[PDB]
Amino acid sequence: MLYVEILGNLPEMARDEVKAMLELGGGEIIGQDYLFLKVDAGEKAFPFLDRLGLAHEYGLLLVEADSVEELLQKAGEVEWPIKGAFKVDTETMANCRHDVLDLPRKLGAVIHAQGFRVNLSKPDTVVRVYCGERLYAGIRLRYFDPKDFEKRKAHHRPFFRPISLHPRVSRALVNLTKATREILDPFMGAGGILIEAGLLGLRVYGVDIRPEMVEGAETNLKHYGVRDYTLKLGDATRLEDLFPDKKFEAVATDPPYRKRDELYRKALRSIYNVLEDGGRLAIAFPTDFNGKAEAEAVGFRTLGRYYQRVHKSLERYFYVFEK
Repeated sequence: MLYVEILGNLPEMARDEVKAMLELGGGEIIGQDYLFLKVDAGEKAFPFLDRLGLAHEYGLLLVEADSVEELLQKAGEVEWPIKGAFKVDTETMANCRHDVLDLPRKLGAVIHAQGFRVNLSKPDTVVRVYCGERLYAGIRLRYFDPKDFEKRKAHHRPFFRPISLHPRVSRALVNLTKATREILDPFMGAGGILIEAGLLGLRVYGVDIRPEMVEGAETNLKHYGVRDYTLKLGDATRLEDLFPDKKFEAVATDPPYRKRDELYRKALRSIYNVLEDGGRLAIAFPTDFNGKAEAEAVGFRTLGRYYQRVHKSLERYFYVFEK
């Protein structure tokens, strides 16, 4: 069994991101306790879980219990796969129903008895306990450092434009398409979404109507070590003209905020036409555009819609559509 802890800011989007990666990884979510996800999946899912943008960490789930007593009892029957020295780190979620003070000491005693040593300052293995409705214990396999994403914000790129989504959200949009080979962004701008896609090891395609953006996105893509890119100056409403005999696995994009609605409608039509059957489109639109209705008109099925306020006079939805 595995566990994933998701971020709470966009929690439905985050859970759906995990679902998407687990589908690629042959698993599924079995339970949810506040922002802790109980996951039925194996090592096959690891390379996909490694892609996540809206998760704090994931790991092995070794014990679940309904009391500290039961947690410690069951932990004794587990053969803990500890590497090097360890420590126990408890996560008290907002709905924690259990007295977990000194739990790191107690559980560490149980694990210490199996032949392993505690190092509080520098652990090699971090044993985790989550406390919500129930208690869960296991081993952390990957921590997603917020710092890594903050360092990729727009102002840290060689080509600076203050237009991007948060890198975590850009990454989540790519993942929600379940792309495993490639992705196209037809409104690439400074390249925020294509940067995440490229860091995930995908082949990327980008379009922008502005030569400076086409140049600028390339500078940023090179900066982050993305090499398999194809960037074109052009019209996102004419993708079939742009990429004649190409059907794309997936599309992810943050369009600019022609009349606006006209651009959006024509872009949806054009994206639909160049998408593979079964292909997905992850896309943001301001809330006053009827994105669901307009995408469904061109043939899309709606898989997700997630609300977000941008600032005091702008709200948007993130969408996931399927062809």
